[PDB]
Amino acid sequence: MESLTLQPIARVDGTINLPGSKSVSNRALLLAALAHGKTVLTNLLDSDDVRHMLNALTALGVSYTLSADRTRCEIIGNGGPLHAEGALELFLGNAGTAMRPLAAALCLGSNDIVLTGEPRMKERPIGHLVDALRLGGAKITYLEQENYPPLRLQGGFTGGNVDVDGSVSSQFLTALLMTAPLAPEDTVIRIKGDLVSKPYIDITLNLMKTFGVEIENQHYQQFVVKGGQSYQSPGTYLVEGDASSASYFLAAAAIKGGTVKVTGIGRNSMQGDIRFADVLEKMGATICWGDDYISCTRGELNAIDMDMNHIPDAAMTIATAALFAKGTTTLRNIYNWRVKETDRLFAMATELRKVGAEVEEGHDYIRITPPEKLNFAEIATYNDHRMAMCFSLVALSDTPVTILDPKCTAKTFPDYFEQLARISQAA
Ligand SMILES: C[C@](O[C@@H]1CC(C(=O)O)=C[C@@H](OP(=O)(O)O)[C@H]1O)(C(=O)O)P(=O)(O)O
Repeated sequence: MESLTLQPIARVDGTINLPGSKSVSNRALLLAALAHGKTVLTNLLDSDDVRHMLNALTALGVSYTLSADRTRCEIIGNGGPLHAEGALELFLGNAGTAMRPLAAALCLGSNDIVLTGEPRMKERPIGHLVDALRLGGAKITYLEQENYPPLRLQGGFTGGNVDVDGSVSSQFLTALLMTAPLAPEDTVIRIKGDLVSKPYIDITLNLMKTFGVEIENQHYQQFVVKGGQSYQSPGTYLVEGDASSASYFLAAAAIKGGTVKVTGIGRNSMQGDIRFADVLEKMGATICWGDDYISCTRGELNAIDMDMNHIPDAAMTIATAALFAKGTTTLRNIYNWRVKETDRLFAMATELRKVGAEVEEGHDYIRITPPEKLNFAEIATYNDHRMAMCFSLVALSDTPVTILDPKCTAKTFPDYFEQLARISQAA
């Protein structure tokens, strides 16, 4: 087992040029592949999630070229639905933002392809999306456990009246939204009940409009999509820096700054995780908003009790930042923490307790009572990039912390530790 030990960081201060948004990157890649024309993505994220998406596009016959730092990508649009026959296997590694969207997109036409990935991918639910796709005409077969990948897609999604459960993941709706415009018939996507991670739907809609497609959003309860559309290359597209990745650095400043400025995202960003800054502000930190930056300056840190359903990922960062806040922090309505890279509620509670916190792992919430002082712990990361990044913040104290499998950050942020070190100051 590989590990990285972070020595206590006395102060953080500096500027970080954010890696590209993983959410935006994979949506842009898929739309670029389906679109007509050449799309040039800039500030594209170079991480495992994107590499796996790129690998899948290659397997699907899409042509593209990458710059040296793999942040600039020129994609030759397919000019319509990707075609894949022969019941071949499409390996998506561990990119859920590839698996979900492609599961839907490859249901267009008369394909026959099997989607799978690393063993862990088979543990992320996709049943709600399959249910919706089938209502739209798609022929889908679970090759292993019902409601999970691998899936054998045999086309048939034509559109029509489609219900979709949006209570476990916004990604199923996202996948349906990107695929539907290309279906031959108009589609009416009806959300069964609650819709979690709503901000991600806005990212999806934003990307779709950029690629030439708009739909009718009826208060996020139903989405009317006209079929027979085509995605069009927007020419050059700038990928916003990753707001989720930015949370770690902004939190670092709220805890041990100094002022940390992240560039690549600003007040105009489409990502819901920029709202993470509001939480730090509510906790006592100072936030500065720029056109292409967000900065956080140390103030004080006070515990908060909030519904974090709008920023599920960035919320994990608040969970460890809570170790440094005064009082008990409660993060509510984060049930789907349980169905991601690992069960994050279980994982976060387990590791937080290891560094000294008293933690109540609620079914869909977490209450964190910080200790008077943190203690050393060899943090288990559960093959989850965010566990590694969240716990790196434990080093912003008097105790060092050992992070197991530090390379797991590569899913979305390969250079995480060097970047953290960049803003880590001894004086
Ligand atoms: C889970 C994860 O990131 C997810 C990416 C995502 C998207 O549409 O881009 C929506 C969210 O999922 P949900 O809350 O709607 O299910 C994020 O949590 C991803 O791609 O795995 P990450 O947190 O591991 O980066």
